[PDB]
Amino acid sequence: MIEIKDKQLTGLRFIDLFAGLGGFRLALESCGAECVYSNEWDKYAQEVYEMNFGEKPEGDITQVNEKTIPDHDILCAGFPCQAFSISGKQKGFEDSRGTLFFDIARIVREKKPKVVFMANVKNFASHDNGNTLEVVKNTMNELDYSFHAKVLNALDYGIPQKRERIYMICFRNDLNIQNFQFPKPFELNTFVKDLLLPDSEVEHLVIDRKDLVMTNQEIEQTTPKTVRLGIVGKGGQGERIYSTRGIAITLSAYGGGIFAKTGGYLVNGKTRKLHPRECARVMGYPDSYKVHPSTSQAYKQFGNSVVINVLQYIAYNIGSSLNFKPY
DNA sequence: GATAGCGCTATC
DNA sequence: TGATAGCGCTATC
Ligand SMILES: Nc1ncnc2c1ncn2[C@@H]1O[C@H](CSCC[C@H](N)C(=O)O)[C@@H](O)[C@H]1O
Repeated sequence: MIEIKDKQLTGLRFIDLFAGLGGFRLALESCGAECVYSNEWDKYAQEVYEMNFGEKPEGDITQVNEKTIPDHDILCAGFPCQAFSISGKQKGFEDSRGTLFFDIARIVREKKPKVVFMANVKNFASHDNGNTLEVVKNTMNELDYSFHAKVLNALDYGIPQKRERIYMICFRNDLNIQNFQFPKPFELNTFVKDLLLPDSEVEHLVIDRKDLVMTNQEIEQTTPKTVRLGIVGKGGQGERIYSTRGIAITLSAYGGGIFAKTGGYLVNGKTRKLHPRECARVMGYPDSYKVHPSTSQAYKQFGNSVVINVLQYIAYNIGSSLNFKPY
């Protein structure tokens, strides 16, 4: 994550729904905002959350009375995406884990925050011929909020990861906000290898399969893109080796393959998956962040989390707009 | 809970 | 296309 000297969000209080690791909290807190409520039902995520913020999020949101939610200016939510990802069986709202957005809708209806900050996967914008995004636009417009939506790639904001996500920002109409903009991308000067840990600490992650087929030459010069070098087995998800000289592929939460949830990388002549901490760095988390003791769970948590840096630039721009109030 | 083969989708 | 990539799915122990 980045350091922020002008706390555009000072004095403002927010809600951390579908918290997970608390990526949103880190981002809004670095801008001066105050977290007044957090919600996350996964036992393990809850443990990491406490392990890093002292508190334990509330259980199943679908069964929490919105009236209960503390007043807040900004509502943060990176709701479930298994139901909309390019990787899943796109059952959208028909999927049990696909209706959570409507829970946000009722939270908003009751609490009417000044801003609604949401995030989901890219395939979300086009899912079901775009009808899914439309339901969210109209549902938000019908609650009387503007709807600013856009897809950004982390590689465009200082983090070497091809993670492309859609960010939805909603302001309450009454407060006429018309200068809000998404962060302009800027050159990527950081690559996978710049974030790796010393070999002595990742020896155990080294994999060595006889079906390893290097199909491409290691790259000398760095690029702001993922560059496949080889493959293992059939080369499906988690069976592809990439260059640490390029950027990292999208981390996943339920992903499989020998290099499950992180992908394979070629480091000093060896083939291995990323270390939970390297994942953290890939997601923009400060090394001071305590990861969960269970690696499988840690990989999962970082897998469906958010890139703090990106979240920061948006959060900063949310404050810039909220603060511009001339006479 | 942890591990890992997959198998289909979207993009251009 | 043909090649690449995905907050995934789920069977097994
Ligand atoms: N009904 C429900 N109540 C609370 N959390 C839920 C939920 N259904 C799904 N979730 C949680 O939704 C989260 C989606 S992942 C969101 C990650 C988050 N922005 C971060 O930075 O970590 C998961 O952690 C999942 O456990």
